[PDB]
Amino acid sequence: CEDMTFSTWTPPPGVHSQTLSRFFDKVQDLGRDSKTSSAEVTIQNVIKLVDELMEAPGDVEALAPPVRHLIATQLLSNLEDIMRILAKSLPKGPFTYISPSNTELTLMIQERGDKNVTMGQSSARMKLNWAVAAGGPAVAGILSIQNMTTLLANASLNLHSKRGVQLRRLSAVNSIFLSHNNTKELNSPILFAFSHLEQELLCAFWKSRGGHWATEGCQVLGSKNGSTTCQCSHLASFAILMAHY
Amino acid sequence: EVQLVESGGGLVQPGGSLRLSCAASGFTISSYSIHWVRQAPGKGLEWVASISPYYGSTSYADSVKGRFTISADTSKNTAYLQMNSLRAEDTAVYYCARSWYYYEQNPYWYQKEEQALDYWGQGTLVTVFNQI
Amino acid sequence: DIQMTQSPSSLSASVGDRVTITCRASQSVSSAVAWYQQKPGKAPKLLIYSASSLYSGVPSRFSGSRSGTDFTLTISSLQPEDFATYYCQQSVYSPVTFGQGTKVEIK
Repeated sequence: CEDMTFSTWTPPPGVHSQTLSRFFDKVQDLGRDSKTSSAEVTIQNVIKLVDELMEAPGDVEALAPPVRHLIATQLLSNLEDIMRILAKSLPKGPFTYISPSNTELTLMIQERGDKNVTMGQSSARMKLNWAVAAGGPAVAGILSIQNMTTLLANASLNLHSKRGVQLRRLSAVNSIFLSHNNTKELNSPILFAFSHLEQELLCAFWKSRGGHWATEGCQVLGSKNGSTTCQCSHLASFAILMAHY
Repeated sequence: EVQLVESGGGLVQPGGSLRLSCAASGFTISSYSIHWVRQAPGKGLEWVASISPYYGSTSYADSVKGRFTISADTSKNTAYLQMNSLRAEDTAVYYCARSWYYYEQNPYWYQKEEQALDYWGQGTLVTVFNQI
Repeated sequence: DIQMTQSPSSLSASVGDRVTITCRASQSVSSAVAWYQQKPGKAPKLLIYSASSLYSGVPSRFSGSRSGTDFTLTISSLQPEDFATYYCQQSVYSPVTFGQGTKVEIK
């Protein structure tokens, strides 16, 4: 809101690639053309730019796996922040968008209240009580990036509860966010229904190697018909994984 | 494929009787409910009756419970609707749909009794004329 | 019975415009509200069931949500074959009730 919305998208010190740099110059020009077009157009352009970066990476695929994971973590954080900031200036009610690369985004801007809310799209759906998004009108968003292989390749899965693991993501990286920043101690549990999936099936998220898949308290209610229902007590970038030992 | 073909509709005088038939092909009616939905000319959709042949579970509307009788014969795999004591308010286009209990899709996400009419019929027209 | 109230009952849009139809319901139907589309002279076709789930074959541009007793159907980008009449239905409590119907017309 203070015309510093796009200043966070910078390449971390140490990295040196000619594709990430061009992507960040593109987002800088996007911020330049953000006070003129529309909040509903800058968001679509951000999604399309992320799709361009993910679909055709240059020397990003030649980066070290820790550096790629750090890039992915920063990218997901920045995407959540930008989506919150842009949705803060949208008309009240649902906002749905599907990129040509099938990157699905849904939002729900509405007043504060304690009304049960169901929202989502094909790749992810949510069943939350609105008393947890209020923490101005509240925001609840779902950003599902289908292809995230290059940045998330050679990642490690840590369960924190408890040798070898053969990770294979089965669903899109569904990033969930609300208005309040403290997104790890939600009062009422959230119900998720992710798709595209289908020796174990887990609901794990991307926890800041610079990043690793972590379970950390997300009960898998069950899987059926290529869709797993997870009950989670926090909000992060969730993705179903197969944990072939 | 799944097809529902209605029949039996046509002209009728008030106070008369008319029996509608909805033949179901491509599936067995013994696992879904066969709703009957009418639509008055130029008006919105309106429920009429429902049936669950494996349970029986006859259910009717308010302006309908007194006269219409809905039956389903598993031998012929068709559902009927024996409309009677017809009035001029019953002129409409009657569709037969197939109620689909999608609970078994995601039993951890849906409720037991949720249903939706996924395959509709084509609609037979019933005209109640007091003069011609 | 649950009276399904619908708005605006008549909508004039264009190609590419986002279209939202509201189906606020009396009492409280939790999430079982389905959306149908009826082109003139044709039988309705199921679009969305359980207020958020897309039926098989429906384009992905259709989306739904629930906000208590308020159910909305949104179309991400309108297309020339999307101009028809839309109804919302509940089956939780007998009798099942349909919406009054919202008609979408070209601009």
